[PDB]
Amino acid sequence: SANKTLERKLRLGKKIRMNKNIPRWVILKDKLKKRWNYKRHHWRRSHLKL
Amino acid sequence: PSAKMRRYNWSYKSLRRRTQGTGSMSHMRKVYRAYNSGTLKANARKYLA
Amino acid sequence: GAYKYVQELWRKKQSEALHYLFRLRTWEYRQLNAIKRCSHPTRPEKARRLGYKAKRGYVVYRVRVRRGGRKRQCVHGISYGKPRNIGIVGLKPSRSLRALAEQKVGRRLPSLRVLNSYWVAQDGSYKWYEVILIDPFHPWIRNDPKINWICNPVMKRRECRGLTSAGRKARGLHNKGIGAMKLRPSKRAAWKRNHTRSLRRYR
Amino acid sequence: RKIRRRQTRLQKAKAIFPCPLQKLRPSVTRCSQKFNLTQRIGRGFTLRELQGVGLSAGKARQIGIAVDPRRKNKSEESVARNVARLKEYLSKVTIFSKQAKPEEIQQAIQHQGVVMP
Amino acid sequence: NQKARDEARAAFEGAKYIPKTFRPKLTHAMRCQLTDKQKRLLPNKVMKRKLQFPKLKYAVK
Amino acid sequence: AGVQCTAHSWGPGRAVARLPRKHGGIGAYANFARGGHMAHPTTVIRRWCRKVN
Amino acid sequence: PGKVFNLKKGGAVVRIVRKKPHQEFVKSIIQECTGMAPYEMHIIELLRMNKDRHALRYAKKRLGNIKRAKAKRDQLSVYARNI
RNA sequence: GAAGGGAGGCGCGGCCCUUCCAAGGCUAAAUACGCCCCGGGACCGAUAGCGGACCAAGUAGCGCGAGCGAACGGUGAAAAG
RNA sequence: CGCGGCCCGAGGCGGCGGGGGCGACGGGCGGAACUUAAGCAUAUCAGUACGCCCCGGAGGAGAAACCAACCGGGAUUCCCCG
Ligand SMILES: [K+]
Ligand SMILES: [K+]
Ligand SMILES: [Mg+2]
Ligand SMILES: [Mg+2]
Ligand SMILES: [Mg+2]
Ligand SMILES: [Mg+2]
Ligand SMILES: [Mg+2]
Ligand SMILES: [Mg+2]
Ligand SMILES: [Mg+2]
Ligand SMILES: [Mg+2]
Ligand SMILES: [Mg+2]
Ligand SMILES: [Mg+2]
Ligand SMILES: [Mg+2]
Ligand SMILES: [Mg+2]
Ligand code: NA
Ligand code: NA
Ligand code: NA
Repeated sequence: SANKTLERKLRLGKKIRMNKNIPRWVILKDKLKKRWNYKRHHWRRSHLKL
Repeated sequence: PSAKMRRYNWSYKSLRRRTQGTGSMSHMRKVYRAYNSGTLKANARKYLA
Repeated sequence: GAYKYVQELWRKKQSEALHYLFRLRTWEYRQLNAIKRCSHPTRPEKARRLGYKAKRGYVVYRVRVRRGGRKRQCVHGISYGKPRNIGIVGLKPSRSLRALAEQKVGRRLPSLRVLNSYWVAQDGSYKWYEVILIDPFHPWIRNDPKINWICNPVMKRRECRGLTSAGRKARGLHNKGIGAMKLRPSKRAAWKRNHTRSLRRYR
Repeated sequence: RKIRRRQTRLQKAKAIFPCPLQKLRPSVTRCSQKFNLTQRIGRGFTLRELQGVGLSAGKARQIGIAVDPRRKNKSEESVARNVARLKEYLSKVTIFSKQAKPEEIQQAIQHQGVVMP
Repeated sequence: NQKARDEARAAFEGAKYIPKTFRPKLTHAMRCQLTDKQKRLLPNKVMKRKLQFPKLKYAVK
Repeated sequence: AGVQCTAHSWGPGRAVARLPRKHGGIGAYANFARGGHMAHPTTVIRRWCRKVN
Repeated sequence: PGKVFNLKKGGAVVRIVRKKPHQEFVKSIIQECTGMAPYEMHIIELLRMNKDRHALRYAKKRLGNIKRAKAKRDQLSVYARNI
């Protein structure tokens, strides 16, 4: 909604900042086999419950 | 807001899910280390004697 | 001999003088709260016999309890199992009213150590007891060899583990010999020892 | 468990050298009619036996004798048997003063098991 | 911070009550415990008895 | 081992076998089910030693 | 039974054989500052009217033990027959 | 509702014998045992073994909620890919 | 009507204590039913599951208001035996 508490707003803020891929220089520095971050979410499919 | 935590023996899976050791346990780790290999016992002996 | 005179006097509860004094006391207690601190013991000689001393760290509290039997806690008074477990109102508590007073006081004052208790009055709906308590961190207590033993951490909440005289009597520990061989060091411990399946290497 | 019990015994024996691990204890009869004619080891000597050897409970406990003031003698044969036992033990016991040099203490032998079976 | 702590600690060197941040490091359980001499205290009668019969060294055979 | 899940039998009338199932419908518990317990699990109370005169 | 048959029992050994005014004063003083309990006065009246078996029944009902009851009756008989 | 009292594996009353002293308190040892650390095994060997051998498991995901709960091991001597 | 002692109470200040956590072992309470009896109601399962409270490195118990009936033993705990 457009009328939220700051407490709910801060927990949703962290979810957005975390929805990122694995950086390219990290994949090769650590010699990673699996190159996708499976803790990502999509707004049309998820239920954050926050 | 009950003072005590909600724990039930008819589910050991939920106890398993949230309990001591599922977090960092910073203070307990430090005290256990200072005791097994450290000077906590010497300090206690000096303080008591 | 003063305390001998007091003891013989207190053996005559039905005399006119003691009857009058008991009536006065029971009226007085009926106007107060169910747990109350006392300035000094009401019965000095009995308190001395139970271990009380007149120094800093000893305190006395008066406790009131209700008389009669117990009623089960089940909705609408319905037990549902087999017919032998069907009773509601005719039951009797497994512990005495003297032992329940110490539990109430210990719950109310968790920072003190319970010692003993004694009877002081009854009136037909209540009984009154007095409980002796010790402050384990007062220096006079901590530096006295005669009472030091109660400063140990194993003396924490003695009444909650049936270790006072009344709890010990309810556990059956005032008896020895024939009739008492299945209850030491506790009922469950004896039951466990008598039902263990020992499987030795060279059976 | 066997190994652990032996280790504890050895440590304790080392801590009190050269005193023996066990104390001298009386000779008593087995109770019922089925074991009437044999003896075993008892708890402690009575005060009459100690008076027979002229000793006190404090001294007896000092030189390693077990004392049981709860037990009462029921006949003179028991008293005689246990007085003789005490006399033998006293004949065979040696005391070291705080003035003895360390060497002769090292020469002492520490007894094993029951004192006199 | 180290300099400030040293100064403050020198300020309360010999007082009866010092700030709780300077008291010796122990656990809760060992803080709330009897000292060693308090555990060894005996009533006078037992003291007298235990002095007239001290432990002695002896050997058998 | 094999008994830490929650599984109950569906009845007849759904066109499936009558063994216990997990919430999604996965078979459980039986010794012929993947992840189940042993039919007769081994125990330490077996007699390991023997006596000789 | 309860004992083993033996015509010469205990013939091998020789056996050994084992084995307040201030209280009365204190009791007498307390008896003056207090009387007798209500159930003792009833027993005294019964003893005064010459009804001994009635007194024993009453005391036994009150005390619950026959030996204690007879002791109590003997104790109280002085205050009844002394008149 | 008391003064000497208790016990002796069938009750009541009487007389003996044998044993002990309740209604106050303290006390080491020999005994039990998970987490965590160390050692071993005629144990399992990736649908087995713990639900969980995989840089992210009580994780992803499901349910208003109490709860439920997976799948996924292997290039080569050297990436010389 | 004022003020001193004792007694019984009230408000504040200082210094010390308490509270909560721990799928084992330990103590105290409350307390089932499935099941067996080829049915079932006393009995059994079981003084168990589970709920509540309380310590410790162990706990609890403990120096006879004991056993016994003998040519007697002698605080408590734990093992073997029936
Ligand atoms: K699985
Ligand atoms: K039962
Ligand atoms: Mg105790
Ligand atoms: Mg499996
Ligand atoms: Mg008999
Ligand atoms: Mg112990
Ligand atoms: Mg697997
Ligand atoms: Mg305050
Ligand atoms: Mg069953
Ligand atoms: Mg049936
Ligand atoms: Mg059937
Ligand atoms: Mg049926
Ligand atoms: Mg049963
Ligand atoms: Mg203890
Ligand atoms: Na394979
Ligand atoms: Na608590
Ligand atoms: Na602890």
